[PDB]
Amino acid sequence: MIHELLLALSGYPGSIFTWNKRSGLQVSQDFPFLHPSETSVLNRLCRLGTDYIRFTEFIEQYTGHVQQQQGQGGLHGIYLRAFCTGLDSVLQPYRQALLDLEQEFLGDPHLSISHVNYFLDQFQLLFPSVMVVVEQIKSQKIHGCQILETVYKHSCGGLPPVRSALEKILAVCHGVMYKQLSAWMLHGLLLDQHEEFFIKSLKQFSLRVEILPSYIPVRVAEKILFVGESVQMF
Amino acid sequence: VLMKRSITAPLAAHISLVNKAAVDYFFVELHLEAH
Amino acid sequence: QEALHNCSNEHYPVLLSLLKTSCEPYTRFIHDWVYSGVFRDAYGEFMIQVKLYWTHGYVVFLKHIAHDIYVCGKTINLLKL
Repeated sequence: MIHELLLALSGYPGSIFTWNKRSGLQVSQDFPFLHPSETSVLNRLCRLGTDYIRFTEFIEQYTGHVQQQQGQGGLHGIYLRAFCTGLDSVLQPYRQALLDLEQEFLGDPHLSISHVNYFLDQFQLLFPSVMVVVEQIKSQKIHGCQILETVYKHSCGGLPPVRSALEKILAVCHGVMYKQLSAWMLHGLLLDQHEEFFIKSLKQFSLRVEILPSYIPVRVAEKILFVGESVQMF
Repeated sequence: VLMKRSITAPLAAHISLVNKAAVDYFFVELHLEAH
Repeated sequence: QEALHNCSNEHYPVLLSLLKTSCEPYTRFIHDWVYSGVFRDAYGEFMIQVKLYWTHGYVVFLKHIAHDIYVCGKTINLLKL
């Protein structure tokens, strides 16, 4: 029951915590050798594993599923892959924690489930918090640059771990924009087609307030457009 | 990404030399201007 | 074409290491007809293949350099005849 929870929690659901997809993990039920006092702690810990299995499934699903061939930035698109890239390396301390738990259980096998619970409760708040960002991106069909503002509005809050955790992901998805801008400004070459890096001679080149980040004002964007067109012409 | 700035330069430096020397081979030797 | 399409992914170095040696014999074939005047075709897989002298065929690498090589070899090959 002890080791089984760790295996379920890493993403290998057992014959005790039976994974469905419409309900996540579920215990096998009341038996006369168990009663609710341990059961509730186990369920509360099982929440985080439900979320974790969903996360790994999504990251796997959108990174490494094509040799890259439309207008799609949400079933495809470089920004979605960049988010999926950021999310797993932010998820690295969870794996490190589970790894720690196995070692402690090896040292003394009589350690409680509450012993697990208090160590993992630094994650108990942060794991619901990051979920609404990915849920927003999936539900509202948020693509292109719009993913940045979706993360950025919740990276101006008042909880330090949520802020740092979201900050690393925003660095990655900034990185794809920076990689396109680093060539287009000095040469004019773009690597993206049917996606925007918020700028789409003197025609076929369009600038829009809608695609541009809200937290980056219009004035710098107009200068960027001016630089790219100027170098492109001569 | 791929780029040609260390590939095409030591190639085009010989392409242009060959083409110009062919024009010169016409004129200072075979005298097309005389014809 | 996968290289200029994407380079912001973890599978960039593997595909780069594949292409870096898969482009190696083609570079040699381009490096032949221009520097030594020897036309060297492989299997039809090399892009250029073979009185008035119009007896060489011509039927993604950049086409902006293709015709320049195509004329840079044939003058020396005419001097061979």
